[PDB]
Amino acid sequence: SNYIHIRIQQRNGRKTLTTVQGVPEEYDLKRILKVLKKDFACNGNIVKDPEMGEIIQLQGDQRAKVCEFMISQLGLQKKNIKIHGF
Amino acid sequence: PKKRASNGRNKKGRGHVKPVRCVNCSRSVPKDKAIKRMAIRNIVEAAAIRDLSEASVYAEYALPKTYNKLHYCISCAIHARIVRVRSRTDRRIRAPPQRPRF
Amino acid sequence: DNSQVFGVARIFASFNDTFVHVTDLSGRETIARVTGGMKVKADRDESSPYAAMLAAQDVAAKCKEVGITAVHIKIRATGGTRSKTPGPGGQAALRALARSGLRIGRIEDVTPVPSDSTRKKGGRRGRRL
Amino acid sequence: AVGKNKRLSKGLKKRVVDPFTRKEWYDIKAPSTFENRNVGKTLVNKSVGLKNASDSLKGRVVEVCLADLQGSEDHSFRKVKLRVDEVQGKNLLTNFHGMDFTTDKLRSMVRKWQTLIEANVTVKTSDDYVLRIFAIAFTRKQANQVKRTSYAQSSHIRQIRKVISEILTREVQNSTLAQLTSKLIPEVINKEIENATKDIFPLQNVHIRKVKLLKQPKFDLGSLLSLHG
Amino acid sequence: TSHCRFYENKYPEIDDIVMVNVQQIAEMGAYVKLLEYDNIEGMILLSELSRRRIRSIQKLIRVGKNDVAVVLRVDKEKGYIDLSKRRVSSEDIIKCEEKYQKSKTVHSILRYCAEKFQIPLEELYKTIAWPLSRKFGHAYEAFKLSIIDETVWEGIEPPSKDVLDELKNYISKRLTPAVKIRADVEVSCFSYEGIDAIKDALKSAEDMSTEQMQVKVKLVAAPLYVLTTQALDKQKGIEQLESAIEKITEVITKYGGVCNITMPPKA
RNA sequence: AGCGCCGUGGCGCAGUGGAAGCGCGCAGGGCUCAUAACCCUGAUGUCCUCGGAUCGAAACCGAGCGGCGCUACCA
RNA sequence: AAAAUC
Ligand SMILES: [Mg+2]
Ligand SMILES: [Mg+2]
Ligand SMILES: [Mg+2]
Ligand SMILES: [Mg+2]
Ligand SMILES: [Zn+2]
Repeated sequence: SNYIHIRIQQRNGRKTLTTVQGVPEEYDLKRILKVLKKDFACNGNIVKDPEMGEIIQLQGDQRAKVCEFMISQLGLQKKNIKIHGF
Repeated sequence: PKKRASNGRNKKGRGHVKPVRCVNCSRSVPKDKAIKRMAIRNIVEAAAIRDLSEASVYAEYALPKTYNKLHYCISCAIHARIVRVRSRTDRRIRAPPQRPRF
Repeated sequence: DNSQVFGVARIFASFNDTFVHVTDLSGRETIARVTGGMKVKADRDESSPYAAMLAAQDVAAKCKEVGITAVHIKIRATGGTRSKTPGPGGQAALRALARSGLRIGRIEDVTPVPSDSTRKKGGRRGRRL
Repeated sequence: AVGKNKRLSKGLKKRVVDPFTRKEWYDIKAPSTFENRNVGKTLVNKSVGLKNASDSLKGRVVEVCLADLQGSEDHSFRKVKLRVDEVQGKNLLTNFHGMDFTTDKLRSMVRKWQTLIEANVTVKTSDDYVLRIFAIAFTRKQANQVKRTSYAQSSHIRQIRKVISEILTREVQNSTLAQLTSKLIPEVINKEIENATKDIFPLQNVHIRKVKLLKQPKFDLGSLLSLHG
Repeated sequence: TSHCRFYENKYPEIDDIVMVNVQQIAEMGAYVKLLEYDNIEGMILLSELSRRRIRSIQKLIRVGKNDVAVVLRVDKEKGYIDLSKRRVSSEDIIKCEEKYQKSKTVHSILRYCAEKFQIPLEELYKTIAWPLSRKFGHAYEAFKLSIIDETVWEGIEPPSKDVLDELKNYISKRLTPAVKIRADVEVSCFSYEGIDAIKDALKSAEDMSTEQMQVKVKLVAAPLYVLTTQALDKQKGIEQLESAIEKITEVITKYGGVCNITMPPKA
């Protein structure tokens, strides 16, 4: 249940977008986007996708860094969250 | 470098001038540097005077003109072709463009 | 005078709408209130000259069935602060009133002009299209 | 069309029926001071017991062109507002309400390189009509001027407007509504103003605008019938 | 033969909106047949064809498919109809397709009648369809009211009574709409005797069942008792279930328990 | 165990009553210097199985199947 | 208008 994983979508000119799918509601999302923006210097979106869920889209190609934020903010598991190569 | 001697604003001795709004982008610009045009036109175009004249109870009635002053911002007017870029030597020609209707 | 039934055209033409609306000499009671934007569906051509022409034809038919025979022209712009120029469609509306049987007299403009009275929409720097 | 949500705050069928069959016409007559006394014809809903049609009639205002009430075209620019107050049945009788210029002449007279003179006055008439009268003037280029402009110093403006105030007060405080209108129709007040102000500054396009009524006393039927026929 | 139109007149009126089958486009637009008026070819030119500019001249217009068009002009002299695709509102397209499917359904029914009876469809529409579209404004509403009231067939002469019998049989087979009304009730008993109370309450509930309206109060759990009823008119089932509520509450007021409702009678 | 929803051509929605729909994909092409965007072209089905009224059904029903949803573990 | 790469 409620598995967590991150994906990378490429673009023109090597530019990349990162998506974490599934976020616990224990901590709210705007309060988390605020500190995502500073620590990442990348634009972010709390987008709604049907049958998928709320997604915090972020710019760039960063996986260990969103994970490093996750380990400190709410995540205490580091086992359910999956990293995708792509 | 001084683009213009008159600074393209035309105050020279008032410190400050009341600003007026553009009619196209609603920019506040000083009234002196406001590139104004008086648009005197008829209420109907040249292609409609016939129909109105033949559909008029008054035989000799002359249709009245609409008057309004237009205050542009500078950018809208450079965009809307009413004001034209010039060569450097021709900038200083103050006289309005010579009447084509000679 | 052959007893023409007189009215006023009260053509109101914005850049987004055109109003052809005849009423009596007093102007209090309203014979026809068909709107230029009614005659079209795209909602971008509400002020298009065709829409005004068609609404004007509708008004002329309504007048000739009511009994109105002659009309005074009241062209209006948006007035106030928005604009001082006639709407693009109102001209074709007047044309259609013209070529539609009804007699016309006393064409004038009644654009409400302010004495530089209030702040205008847009801010300091204005529209930045 | 039909770009509508129909969010109405509901009947199965609404009987709009005929709105105009329950309506009747009424002919308008002007005060005798106007020559072509017949005015036009206005429509109104037919009488009902609870609400008198004449009640809705008394209080109406009608705009007319002065040339229509004169016949001459020397008064196409003027605009007379009359007031519907009394109705004789299939015919209604009106009292003077106000005067104006059509905007066309107004903006036509306002040219560049000449300073306009605007004057206002508030004054009671002979009987009780509290009026406000405006006066426009334009400084005239002499028939010899090489001076491109014809501007006037503020002192000239102030003396001119004092003279205007005196003339208008003298003209209004003496005469009544009928006399006042009979003076306005030939605009002899214009000639008097020009004659008085020709000593101070040469003046052009003097007119009397926007004869605006502030207050009217209690209505007198006999006077209204006197102004008519 | 299948040729007659659905509506009254032969040539379209002005400013009416219909739905057209596309057949061919050459250089000026699509001059295609009509499927709502009498079969006739009308022209839809390019600047009257796409709300979008004209980038996909093959996508939005499909040769052999039907899309909504609007009448702009009708030359009621020789053969010509002017139609446009852009001048249809976003909401209006829904009503246009509604009317088109309406027309197609009635046309298919009358076409079945004509194919079985070998009568030209023109006579079927003339003797029947147009009088019903005059009396009620439409022939489909008239079939629907024929289902509930035969009197719609009064005053009109059929081509033959067997045609009337076959068409009434076909509309009964097709245009038939027994609304399923369910309520559910919660027995919240804590008392001594509740099972015989449920037994006799449901026995009374099943007793009031009529030959036409049958009720079988079924069980899905201990508290949740479901009342399923069929209502031929949608108004009798609610009364049946209210009477049932009365019966169960009366039975349970005496034994000691309590019975509560979750969903009252709703279709 | 009982009652609600569904049955692709790879995926979804649509028509459900003239007999194979569209978009999303996928593949190729064109646009071009060149990528997206955009513009064309296709090739895949007893639209789950078995019966029935019906000229006719994938569509209307039903006698069964698979997967979802609620009641709720129903001695 | 929307214009992207380099
Ligand atoms: Mg520079
Ligand atoms: Mg100084
Ligand atoms: Mg710009
Ligand atoms: Mg803003
Ligand atoms: Zn501007």
